[PDB]
Amino acid sequence: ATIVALKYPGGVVMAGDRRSTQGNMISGRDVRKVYITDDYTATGIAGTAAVAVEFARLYAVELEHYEKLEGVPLTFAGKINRLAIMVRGNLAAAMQGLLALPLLAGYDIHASDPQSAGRIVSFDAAGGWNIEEEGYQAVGSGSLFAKSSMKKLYSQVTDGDSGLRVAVEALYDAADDDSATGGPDLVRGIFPTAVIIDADGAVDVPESRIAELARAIIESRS
Amino acid sequence: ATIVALKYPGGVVMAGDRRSTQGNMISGRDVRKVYITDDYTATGIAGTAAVAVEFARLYAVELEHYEKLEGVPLTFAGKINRLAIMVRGNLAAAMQGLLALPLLAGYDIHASDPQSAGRIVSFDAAGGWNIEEEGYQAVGSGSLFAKSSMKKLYSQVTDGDSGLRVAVEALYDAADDDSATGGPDLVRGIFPTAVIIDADGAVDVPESRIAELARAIIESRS
Amino acid sequence: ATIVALKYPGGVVMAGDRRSTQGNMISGRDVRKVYITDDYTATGIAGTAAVAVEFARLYAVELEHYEKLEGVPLTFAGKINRLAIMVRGNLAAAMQGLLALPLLAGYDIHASDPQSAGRIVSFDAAGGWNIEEEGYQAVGSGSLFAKSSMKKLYSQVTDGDSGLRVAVEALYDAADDDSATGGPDLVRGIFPTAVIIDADGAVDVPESRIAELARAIIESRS
Amino acid sequence: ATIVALKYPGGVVMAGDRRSTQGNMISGRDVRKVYITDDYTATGIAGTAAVAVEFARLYAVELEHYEKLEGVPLTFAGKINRLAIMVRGNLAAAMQGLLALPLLAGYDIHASDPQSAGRIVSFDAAGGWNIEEEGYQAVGSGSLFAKSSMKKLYSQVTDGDSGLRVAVEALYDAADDDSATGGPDLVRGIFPTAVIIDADGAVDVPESRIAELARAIIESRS
Amino acid sequence: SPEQAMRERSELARKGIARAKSVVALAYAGGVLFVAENPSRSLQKISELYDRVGFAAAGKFNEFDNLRRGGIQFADTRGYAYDRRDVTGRQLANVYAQTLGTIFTEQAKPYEVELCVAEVAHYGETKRPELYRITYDGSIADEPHFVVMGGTTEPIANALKESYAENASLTDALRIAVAALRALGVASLEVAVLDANRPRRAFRRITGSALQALL
Amino acid sequence: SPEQAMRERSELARKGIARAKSVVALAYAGGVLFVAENPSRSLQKISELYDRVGFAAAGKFNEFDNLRRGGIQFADTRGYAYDRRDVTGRQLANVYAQTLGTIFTEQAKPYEVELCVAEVAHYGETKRPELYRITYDGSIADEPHFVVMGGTTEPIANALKESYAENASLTDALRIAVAALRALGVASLEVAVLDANRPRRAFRRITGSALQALL
Amino acid sequence: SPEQAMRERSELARKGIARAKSVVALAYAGGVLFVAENPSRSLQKISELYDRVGFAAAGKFNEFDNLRRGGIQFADTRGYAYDRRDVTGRQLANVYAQTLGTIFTEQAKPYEVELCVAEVAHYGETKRPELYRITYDGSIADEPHFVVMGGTTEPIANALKESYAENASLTDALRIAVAALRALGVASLEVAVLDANRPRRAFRRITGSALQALL
Amino acid sequence: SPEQAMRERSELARKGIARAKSVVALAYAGGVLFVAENPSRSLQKISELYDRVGFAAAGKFNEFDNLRRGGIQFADTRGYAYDRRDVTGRQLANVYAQTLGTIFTEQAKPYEVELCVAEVAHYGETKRPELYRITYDGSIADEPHFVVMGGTTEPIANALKESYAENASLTDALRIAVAALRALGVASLEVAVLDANRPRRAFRRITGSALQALL
Amino acid sequence: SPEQAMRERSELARKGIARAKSVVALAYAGGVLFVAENPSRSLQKISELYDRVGFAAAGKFNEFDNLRRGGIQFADTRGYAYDRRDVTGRQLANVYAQTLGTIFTEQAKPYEVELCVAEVAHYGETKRPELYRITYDGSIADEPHFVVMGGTTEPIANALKESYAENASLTDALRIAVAALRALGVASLEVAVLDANRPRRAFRRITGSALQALL
Repeated sequence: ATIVALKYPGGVVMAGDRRSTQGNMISGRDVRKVYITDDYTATGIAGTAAVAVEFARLYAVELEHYEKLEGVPLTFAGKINRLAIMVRGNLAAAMQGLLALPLLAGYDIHASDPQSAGRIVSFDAAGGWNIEEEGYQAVGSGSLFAKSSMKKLYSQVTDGDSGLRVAVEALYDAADDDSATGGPDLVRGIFPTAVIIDADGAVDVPESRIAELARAIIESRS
Repeated sequence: ATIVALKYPGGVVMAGDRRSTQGNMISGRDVRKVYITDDYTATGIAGTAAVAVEFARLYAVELEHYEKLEGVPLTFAGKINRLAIMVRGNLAAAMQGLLALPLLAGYDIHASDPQSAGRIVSFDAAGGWNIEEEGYQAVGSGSLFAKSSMKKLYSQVTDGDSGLRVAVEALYDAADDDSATGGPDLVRGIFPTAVIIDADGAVDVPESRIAELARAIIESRS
Repeated sequence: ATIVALKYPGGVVMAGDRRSTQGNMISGRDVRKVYITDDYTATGIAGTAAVAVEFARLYAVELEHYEKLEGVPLTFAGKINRLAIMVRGNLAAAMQGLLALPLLAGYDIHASDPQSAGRIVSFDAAGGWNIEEEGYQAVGSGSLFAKSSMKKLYSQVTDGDSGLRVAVEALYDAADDDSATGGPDLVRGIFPTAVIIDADGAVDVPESRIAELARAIIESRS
Repeated sequence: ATIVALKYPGGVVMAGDRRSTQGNMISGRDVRKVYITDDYTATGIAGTAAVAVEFARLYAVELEHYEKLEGVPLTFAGKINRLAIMVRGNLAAAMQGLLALPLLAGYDIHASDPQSAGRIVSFDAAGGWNIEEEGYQAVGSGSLFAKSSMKKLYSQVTDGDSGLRVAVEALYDAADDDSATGGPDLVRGIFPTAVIIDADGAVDVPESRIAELARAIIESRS
Repeated sequence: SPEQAMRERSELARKGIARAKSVVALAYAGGVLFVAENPSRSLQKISELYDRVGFAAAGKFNEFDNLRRGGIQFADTRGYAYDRRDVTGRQLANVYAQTLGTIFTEQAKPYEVELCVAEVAHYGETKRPELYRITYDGSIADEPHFVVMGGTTEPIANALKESYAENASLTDALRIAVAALRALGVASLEVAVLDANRPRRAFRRITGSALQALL
Repeated sequence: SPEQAMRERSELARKGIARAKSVVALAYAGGVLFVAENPSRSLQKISELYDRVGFAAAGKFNEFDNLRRGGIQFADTRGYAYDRRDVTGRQLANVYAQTLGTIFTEQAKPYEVELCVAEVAHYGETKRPELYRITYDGSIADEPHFVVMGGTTEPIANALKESYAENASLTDALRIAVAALRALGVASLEVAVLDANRPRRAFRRITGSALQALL
Repeated sequence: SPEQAMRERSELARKGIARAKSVVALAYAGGVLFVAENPSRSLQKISELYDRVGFAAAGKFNEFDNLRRGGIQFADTRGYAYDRRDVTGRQLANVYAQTLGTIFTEQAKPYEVELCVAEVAHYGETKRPELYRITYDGSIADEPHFVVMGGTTEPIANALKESYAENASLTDALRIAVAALRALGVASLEVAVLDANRPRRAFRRITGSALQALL
Repeated sequence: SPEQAMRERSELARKGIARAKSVVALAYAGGVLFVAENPSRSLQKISELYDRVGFAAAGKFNEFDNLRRGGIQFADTRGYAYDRRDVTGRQLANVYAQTLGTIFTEQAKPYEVELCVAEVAHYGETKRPELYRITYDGSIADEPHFVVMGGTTEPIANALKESYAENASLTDALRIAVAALRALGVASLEVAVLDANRPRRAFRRITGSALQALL
Repeated sequence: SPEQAMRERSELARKGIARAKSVVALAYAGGVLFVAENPSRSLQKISELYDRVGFAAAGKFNEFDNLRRGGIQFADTRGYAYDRRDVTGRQLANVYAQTLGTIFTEQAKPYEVELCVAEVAHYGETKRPELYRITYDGSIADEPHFVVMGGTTEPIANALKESYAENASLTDALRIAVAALRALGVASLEVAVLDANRPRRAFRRITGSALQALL
């Protein structure tokens, strides 16, 4: 399990792997771990799937409920506070073993500079949150390898396509260096899913672009 | 994590480092640990960040709530009592491992001598509080080194700039003698944050002055 | 931590040290441990400071509340019963480690003989109380040394000054024989605090008299 | 701690030692352990003082409350039942270590034979009670030695003075054979306290008679 | 208007007790004798509360049945708490008065009952029998010789005031009680006594051929 | 209309107390003397609340019996809490006033009782006796010499206002109290005193041949 | 008859508010200005609810004091829950309307108060001030320029309808408000403003020599 | 009809307070002086609430006794919570107003009391004394110089409005207060002062020979 | 008499709704169009309950605001429990009818509201819009084409019965609705639609220049 997210001028990208493992045996091959909560942010949870899907659904439901009740969407700080409270409320279950660490990436429509409106937030096991400002952040088992790869590869990010390519390459490096992370599948045609958030909203990247990027990266590495 | 505070004629200064470490790996490089609760006092908490930010926000909210309800600000003794109660109420979580030791520095506007109106209060893990009167106090992992440095360097404190320089030098010594404390960063341009409280209120020290002080100290030590 | 109290004809004296130690490291140098609850008695608590100050404040508040409600002060037996109940109610916290053993000294205005109206009461960890009648009692870590010194020195007590000198000498002996007890400080000018209770009420001994007594004792011991 | 009680024609006597020990160190030298609840019975509790005084006060208060409410004193069986319930209700605290074993001696005014109206009742740790009929009973740490001494010395009991002398001699033997029991003090003038209950009520034995009896016993043993 | 409500409740209670039959309780040389007009045998208006205490009532069966059950529970709990010898009829009469007063005050319909508590001396001890009467509103009183309740009690009260001599035998007391109640065979008559000659339990029921032989 | 309800409740309470008998309490040279008209011996209108406190009441037996039990429980709990010497009759009178006011306000029927609390000095200490009177609505007052309650108290109040001298002996005080109550042998009379000469408990009952010898 | 009870409650509330003094709130070029007739200084009819929200009321002091305390607690809890920027005066006005309606419906006496909630724009942002009025029955309304409450408000309403120009300065707004209230020195006048020029907290009190210099 | 019930409750409260005696409280050069008409010594109408706060009331003793106890508990709890210097008489007056309003609204009988809260300056600090008056319905008000309550207060109000000069001495203030109350020796007079010259506790009782020497 | 109370409650509710303004809801070729007379912009009489459900009401603002909040909570909880596609407007209309009936029965004042629930087809599925009307007493009904509520609805009901053609465009439907409401510019008009062409959420607000261009 590895989820990466980096900031590019005018938006933010988010991607994750598609592998679920029960110990050392592979259980899933195309598991989806990146979800869209509402128009201008997406979340990704690494850990137990049973807690991850529940957290995603509950976060989306709470955001929609508040928006319907008050008539206006929550501010970014309010969303961060709600997610932090949700994470903190599961500390006992995390101690038992039901651990889920989410990653939040969104676009701030109430920012003076649209080019620097992208935000990346990481959460701790105890509920603490920190706003990422180095331009990238990764979570999961292979987070360290992906973070090092992004540290070296962030100099080539200029637009959305460059950021997507860097994210795919970081995921490939994490899968190469970690046995719990699943790389691109050229036999079954399974590729990581990505979400791009910009001023127009959050959209889902088509599988064709990710397939071409993965094929190009594999050819280059050969 | 190291936070220092010393008393100078006519006010009080407060500063802290900008390092967060998850065990032995560095997680943050510009973490802010000094906060302003209201006009005439500032607080600094060393320990778990998830508890530190919550404590700062709750203390500020309680002070503002009391001021709005009664129409007058709380006395310094009342603020100390409230902070001590808040610290004491978290003893079980501290025993489990969620420990947070705050440091309180403020200015007493109801004192006969304005030059001696600065106050420094330290809190224990069990909720006990003691008013500091040696002129300085430090908390955190590298508190001992900073306290020794301030013991030797307190003879040169005459005004606000001298106190700020002494605090920065003590933080530098603590970072030198402790691997969990982050010193000044000349590559990324990260410097410790400081807050100065005087008769006119509590203000935030600009980063430029701290940068010049750190550069001068580094040049002198070379 | 050492608090001593002895009886002299026409009153009672009470004194304690000014040292707080966190394990083996010195944390405080002028900590006050003797407090005045109301007009005709004073109390002294040895142990955890966070519990000691709370106990002193709560005892004073309860006594004042009863006096205001009923219009008359409580009898000495009632005060002893209230203090014993307060001590007994903290037995679980004492078992965990939050132990506080108070010492009560007061003047009985409802006694036939004014010269024998002084009272000294000691309390156990389980809430049991015993009225001291040997003429002296000490509590704290160095209680045994002070008690032996008072056993030898009680023959010279004739009035208030003699009792104060004997108490100061006993505190000096306890500090000499115990590393957790702080003796007189001739560099920083820190001296133990004393309270004298007589028919006119409870008053605080000025620091000058204690300083002269300590200097005379030090000169004699040289 | 040792409390003895024996039956003589026309009444019953009760006596106890005056020593309190905190482990192996002596804490008290004239501790009183025999108390008078009401007119025609007295009680003595051996063990923790903090529980003993509380039990004595509570038993006296309950007896007085019942007498005031109903207008007539409780029967002896009712008093035994109340004391047994009180002892049984403290079994958990006794298991932790707060053990208190009381001894009850009284005079039955509703008996056909006034000469055989004396009663001695002993209580167990679980609340069980048994009416003593051998003519004597002892409780405390040195109960066995005192019981053996009374077994040999009961043949000389004819009246109140003989019973008092036998009780004092048994206490002296228990103090001789046990280091936790305090014998007569010829230096400080401390002697055991005794209570005599007869048809006229329960009275306190003056210290002079006990002093003469102890001096005579000491002279005889020399 | 509290006065009107109290008056109406008192009138209702008096009318309810007035239609009930008469039960007579008196003390003789061997304790307290209870005589009642009771046709059925399944229903008993005379019972035993403790070793030396007795119960008697007149009115609606369920109300004094509940009062009797509560009194038995109170007596047994008090005896188990302190001692069996610490229970007296005075406590039962007091708690009955309090309960009847509370019912009269804070209930929709006042209780149409009238209770009597009779206590005798303990075995081997000489003491005079004590009788207590409790009314519907909770009033308590002490009666030295006899207690008469239920219905038109004036003729029976007069007939027991006159021609009554203390220290009488069981047979003479029974004859006097029956004569006063008439102003009557084995059937429709309930007879119970509190025999102080008994060691522990003083309650006894006289029924069958023994009752016929008595009168 | 609260005024009408309050007036009717006050009238009901006054009529209830007016039919009750008169009980007289006065202070003499050795404490406080209580004299009451009580025919039965099982029922007592005079009791003891604490070591130096006394109780007296007139009206419905159950109501002041409950008040007496509550006062005893309060006194014993307060004595066990702080000390035996920290209990005074002022606290008992205040709590009785509050309880009677609460009953008068938030109960269907007001209590038809009138209580008096008498406290004496502790042994070895000189102080004048203090008497407090509490009415049905919870009113409290301080009376220096005597307290008269129950029924037509005007003639007894006049007879104790006149021909009364302080510092009198027990015999003279008893004679004056009996004379004022008449305006009366061993039977139907309840006599109790608060003897300050006693070390701890000052309550004493005078009955039997001693009462006859007294008057 | 619910209609009669509702009519009587409305009449009582209207009579209660009618005897109260008049408080005037209006919006000028720099926020919202509050002017009230308040002789004492310990009692304040104008307060601050949050960073950009204000409070104003007229009527019985305790009722709107309680409402103010509840509003402050609600605002602080909501700010601590989600964020400080997620609190608006609309939520406070809605909860106040619900609370006043609940009081009017399910309470013995309706509240004789009339509240106004005024919110201003956040620092660095341009937006027009919003004023809300809540009546005794819980009615809510939106007023564009000014809100007038308390007593005979018709002359002041006319005087503020006429000769009122938006975007006015603080001095001119204060003079117009005082002139309309008269139809008046430092004493007996309460003046507060919502200064949008302030970074975080927009509430300010104008008292002393500054108020005298203003007018 | 809420109007009729409110009118009847107000009339009942006014009639209850009107029969009570008059208590006068005024401020002099050294604090606040309390003078009351109180014959008994066990009952006190003047008390101390905190270090610098005072209490005064007139009416039924139990009601303001309960209010006093509640105020003391509130003051002590607030002082132990935040600080001893964070307690002011304004908070006590506000909570008293709320409690009296709640009693007037949701109780069968309104409280027939009238309270005054007087606060003085802390030692070493100069500030003018503040007096607050609370009525039966919960109304609150601020009085600059004197507060007069209880009974026919019009003549005393006139006599204190006229011939009253601030900054007066204790003796002159006592003489003026006694003269206004008459329009009176050591007995039947209660005198208490709030001495700001005292370091921590400003409450003092003047009784005995000192009171006689004063006047 | 339940009949009289029910009649008076119904009359009160009818009079309350009769003074309210008229809100018109109708279904066109692309969903359901809501048109309301609403001068203020802070207050909204038209809202969204779920993805394909809509809300509309007329009357007292707080009552239907509370009903709207409860409906939103119910819808969200039901969607989170089973699925988002398992929520229909029929369930919301039924729970609203039950809640309104319970309020009408067991509350002091009946709710003066009239709600309408409009549901549209899911994206990619063809189905006719369904409208439900709920009255103050909890009555439920199904209306095929249009729902008219609030005030004198007879002329608008006639004007929408006549000259109404289904499958009309948004512009024609808006013009017909405005014409029937008149029998009216951007201000004082609230317009909302349920656009079935939208993939997930069908609620849309038409305000500003778009509304002016529409009509």
